[PDB]
Amino acid sequence: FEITRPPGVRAHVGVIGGSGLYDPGIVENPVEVKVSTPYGNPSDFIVVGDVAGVKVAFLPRHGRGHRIPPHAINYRANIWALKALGVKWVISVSAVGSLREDYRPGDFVVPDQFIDMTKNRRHYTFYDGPVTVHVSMADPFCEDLRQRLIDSGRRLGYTVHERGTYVCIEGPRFSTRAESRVWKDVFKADIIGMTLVPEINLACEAQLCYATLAMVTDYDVWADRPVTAEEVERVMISNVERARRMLYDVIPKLAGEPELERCSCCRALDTAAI
Amino acid sequence: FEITRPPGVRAHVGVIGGSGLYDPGIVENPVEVKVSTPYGNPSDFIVVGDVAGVKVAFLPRHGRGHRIPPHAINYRANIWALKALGVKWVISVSAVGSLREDYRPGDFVVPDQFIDMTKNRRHYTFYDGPVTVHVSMADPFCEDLRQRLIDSGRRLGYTVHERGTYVCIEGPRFSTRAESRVWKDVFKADIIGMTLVPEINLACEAQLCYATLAMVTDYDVWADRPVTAEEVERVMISNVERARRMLYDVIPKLAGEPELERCSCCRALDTAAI
Amino acid sequence: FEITRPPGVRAHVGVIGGSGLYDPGIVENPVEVKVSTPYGNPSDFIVVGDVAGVKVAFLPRHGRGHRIPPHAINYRANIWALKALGVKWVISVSAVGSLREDYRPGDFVVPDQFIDMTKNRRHYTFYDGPVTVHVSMADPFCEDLRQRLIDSGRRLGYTVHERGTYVCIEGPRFSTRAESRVWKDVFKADIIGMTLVPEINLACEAQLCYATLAMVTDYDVWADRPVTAEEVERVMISNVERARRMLYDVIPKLAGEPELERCSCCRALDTAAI
Ligand SMILES: CSC[C@H]1O[C@@H](n2cnc3c(N)ncnc32)[C@H](O)[C@@H]1O
Ligand SMILES: CSC[C@H]1O[C@@H](n2cnc3c(N)ncnc32)[C@H](O)[C@@H]1O
Ligand SMILES: CSC[C@H]1O[C@@H](n2cnc3c(N)ncnc32)[C@H](O)[C@@H]1O
Repeated sequence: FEITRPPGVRAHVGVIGGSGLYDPGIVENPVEVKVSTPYGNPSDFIVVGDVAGVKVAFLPRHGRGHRIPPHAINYRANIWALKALGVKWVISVSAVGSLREDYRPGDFVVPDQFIDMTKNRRHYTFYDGPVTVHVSMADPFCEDLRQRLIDSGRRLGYTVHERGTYVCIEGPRFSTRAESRVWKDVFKADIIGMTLVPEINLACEAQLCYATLAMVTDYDVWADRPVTAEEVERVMISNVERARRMLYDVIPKLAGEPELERCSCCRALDTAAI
Repeated sequence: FEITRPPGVRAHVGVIGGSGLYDPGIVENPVEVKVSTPYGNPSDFIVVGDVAGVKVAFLPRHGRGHRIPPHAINYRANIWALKALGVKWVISVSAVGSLREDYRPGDFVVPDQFIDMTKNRRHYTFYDGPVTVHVSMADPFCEDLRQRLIDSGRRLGYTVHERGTYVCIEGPRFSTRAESRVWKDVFKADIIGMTLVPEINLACEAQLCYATLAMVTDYDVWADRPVTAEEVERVMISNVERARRMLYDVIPKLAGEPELERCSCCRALDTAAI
Repeated sequence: FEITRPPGVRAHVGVIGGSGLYDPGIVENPVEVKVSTPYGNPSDFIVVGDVAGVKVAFLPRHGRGHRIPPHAINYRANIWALKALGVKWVISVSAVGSLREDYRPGDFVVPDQFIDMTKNRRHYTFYDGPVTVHVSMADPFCEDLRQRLIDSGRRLGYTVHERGTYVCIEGPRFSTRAESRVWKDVFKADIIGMTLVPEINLACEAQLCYATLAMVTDYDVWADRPVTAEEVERVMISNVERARRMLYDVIPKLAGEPELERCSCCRALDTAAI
């Protein structure tokens, strides 16, 4: 079934850019690639090129120009396409709100947990039968990659919070005050966004080593002015150079393979399929 | 694209009637209007007429005869149609359950917050791309209208609770005891219903001044007999005259425009669109 | 509309088998039956036969061979088909995780409450209009049947926990640690599974006496190794003989009708329809 145009393209690391991150810059020797999927179009062309001898595939989850809101993303096509290229590692870069004073706008967070409060994403899996698949996601992120992101941040002198629970909401509207109080005071979540689920579910089912590098862009409803879309975008674009510096530091060190014992999803299917 | 039959019809105030409220009574000079929408049919004909020189559009959200349950309402068509008529203010009248002893059957509530626990409403926005829109809904109701409803209630001698958090559930079944304990004791919500979301989301995106006048019809699972549909309908029909008296008091005072500084959604799109 | 092949088949008790329970064994005089529904195919053929003079209909909710995951089950077709055969009682057998130390793998639980945390089941009711139906589900299980299951377990010498709140999650992935902490410590649920909703909703709307016999197969994320699909299936298959012994004990005593005063859904429609 699988066809790419141009043919024969492969990559080792995938980067899924979120808010503010619509192009890479600069993969060398870039090529725009069309990757067939059983689910139709990924968000945009995938750009494949080289970073210090490592082949990287970049996909803007919202499309170039931020054309696709969180609820309308073809998550299945995006992850299928990256898997079809041969990627082993996936770095997601995302904008998040903070539910705690000490996670400040401009700080990075490398989450370790999530809570799914989405509702309208239509498909939360690749496996609709006849092989029933129930992956374990107790520890949903790839720890090998998490630790490499934290190390890079520290080496560059950036603040990187080493843990966090991400509450994923449906959107596109932001939370009410009453909702935000539930997330913060009842669920004791740390950060909030709209795009993690079902991206992470699908990455795990695909046996990828996936981790999120989140940038705090706002304090949700808790600052004297509530979050707006314009604020999020401005803070992300202001800080995108720091995100790029982290990526160009991390990627050369991903030439090898994830360590199985620090990659919860890397053999996910072995015990998950009935 | 926009066509009405008859042509040329406009209105200033919209009223969305809930349980028990299927006709107005009596807009003068009433006309039934068909309003084209990109989403198909609204719940029913919209009835447009005059109340003390203010043009009012009435829409029964469940259709005449209560034909459309909460999960099957074409929320996008309903709000598009009201916007297309030129309305600035939208009064929703709704039946709710109470999660607290002091919010008693027969009392009105003018909520200020909500928590969305729906799942199956299919579209929670008008904006699916390519313009991505994330409206702020920290304070989701229009405060100008809330205060006018409270003032009218007080002037008429009715009990009107001046705040409340509405938990919106999916339905159509009512809550289990275990669910109701979560709403009451964990989320600390005050009232419960099925129709607020995504109606309110869409109204905000449409830059309307929307507020809910809720009538408590029951105590959910917490009275010696649990809520039934027959009970809700009976209590609403018993009290509909009081709701009508409030409307005929409020509407003449809506001849002007919402105050921007007391209308959180009136310029929602200015900072929400990417 | 209603056609069966072969024609004329009727049954009194339905059994909906979950994980590990794909065939009965041994209804005498078994026949595989096709039952037309307005919703298309049930999960598999329904097998009808006799158990000590009581006519029983068995339906594997996942299909033979566990071909259909929880989110892909045609719940409406399954319950319509059982109702069309004339069943009055429905015993569901299900695998669940435990959120409490004392509900141990191998123990049975007869839940009394549930919390619905699903999102993607598409239809949560039979009633989409023009008759609006809102069933009361404060006490969602049929108490007559619950008590008969508990009595059978005790008579056979098995551990059967006499109450429990079932949290139904969407899946197919298992919960994260952060999610499981919400279920356990915030919602104070006892057991967790994926298939109860909307099966139970539909059974109640169909005026069936429905109860769940759950078998604890795992402790979710809380044991030194998190739950896997292979573990659940193995524990269920190891214990399926005990589930069969309970069924063959209970079924002969269901020759009569549910007691109305101990069957919350048996006249559900009387007060639910508008
Ligand atoms: C560009 S504005 C929209 C983006 O903001 C992200 N995000 C940032 N702050 C928040 C917040 N407070 N709540 C929800 N999502 C947020 C979401 O993942 C979404 O794609
Ligand atoms: C006419 S019965 C159905 C209506 O009852 C309203 N409602 C009243 N009481 C409750 C309650 N306790 N829980 C949920 N919705 C309720 C819902 O919004 C729905 O449209
Ligand atoms: C055969 S593995 C999948 C089945 O496990 C059941 N189940 C058992 N343990 C759990 C658990 N911890 N969480 C969710 N569902 C579970 C679900 O209802 C599902 O159909």
